[PDB]
Amino acid sequence: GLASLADFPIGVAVAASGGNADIFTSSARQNIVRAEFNQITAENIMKMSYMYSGSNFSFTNSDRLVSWAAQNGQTVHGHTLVWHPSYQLPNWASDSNANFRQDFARHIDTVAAHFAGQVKSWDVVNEALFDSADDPDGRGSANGYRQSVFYRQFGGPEYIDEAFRRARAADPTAELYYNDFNTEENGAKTTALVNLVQRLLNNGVPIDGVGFQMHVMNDYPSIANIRQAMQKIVALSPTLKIKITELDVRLNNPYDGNSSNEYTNRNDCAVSCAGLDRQKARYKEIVQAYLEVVPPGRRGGITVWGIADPDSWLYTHQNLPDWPLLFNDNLQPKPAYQGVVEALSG
Ligand SMILES: [Ca+2]
Repeated sequence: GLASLADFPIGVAVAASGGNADIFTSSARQNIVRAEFNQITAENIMKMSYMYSGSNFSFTNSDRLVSWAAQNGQTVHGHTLVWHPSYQLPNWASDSNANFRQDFARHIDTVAAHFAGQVKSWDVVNEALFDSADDPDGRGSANGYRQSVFYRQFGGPEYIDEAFRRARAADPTAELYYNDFNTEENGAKTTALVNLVQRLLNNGVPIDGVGFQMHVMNDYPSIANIRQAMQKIVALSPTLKIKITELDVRLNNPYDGNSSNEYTNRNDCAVSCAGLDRQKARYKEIVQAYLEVVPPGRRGGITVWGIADPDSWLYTHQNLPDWPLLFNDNLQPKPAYQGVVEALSG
């Protein structure tokens, strides 16, 4: 399968919360993972609050998944040690908590140490950059940084430095990544990413690489912009790695100012459409851009954000259907899959 075609990780996000996509119950999905991939990311169950049961740490469910990976040919990318969304914040992660900075330290120290030797790499900090699409409380930018509870408590971006040093100290063997979305657009957020990373480098922070989530549409952003955005980060350092962490590709673009070019019906791309053919070319050009701009040393992996289309967080978006992944609803490989094969093989 796909992983045989590369000498860097080829990974997939897996579900473990019941429902049809849950990897523990779906032998069809288990079989695809073992045949095609050599790394998994937990789609959900390694987020912050999942490390607790009440006020105590609990690693039961995540240990099960990490063990499954070790038994079935997969390394693990840990997603994620620090991340703002309140749905996954531990209860300690609150402006009402006098013990914040200590509880933050305990979090990173405990979790990173717990998984030492079992988890290859981590998203140490995820989504530290401001994004208007992504500001439900209307906090606004602090010179490009998200004013998350971590930022507010530390009084600035120093939490990022601390998270990285603590992770490094707790598990010196893991590759440590900073992860974010929309940074492939090569606009304002990419600039903010440059600022963020440069500051970490200036401070001597043990960041090993940068993750681009790569939640793209078929025709936006342009591949030239994707390529240049990566180039800008590669140029910051002679050793900084680049990983594509959450790749998926939406046929439909509701943000292009043209509402006449959508596939509005689930049946539209059930079998064949211009969209699935473009999606093949889109996966292929992105895996090509990555290879062309990221030197081999420095390639930390490519991961797609789920196995089969109905598992995707983008299966429906903006009340429209989409088909974002490499396998279809019947778990058959799509043209997308072939696009990856062609890219990997040259
Ligand atoms: Ca459109």
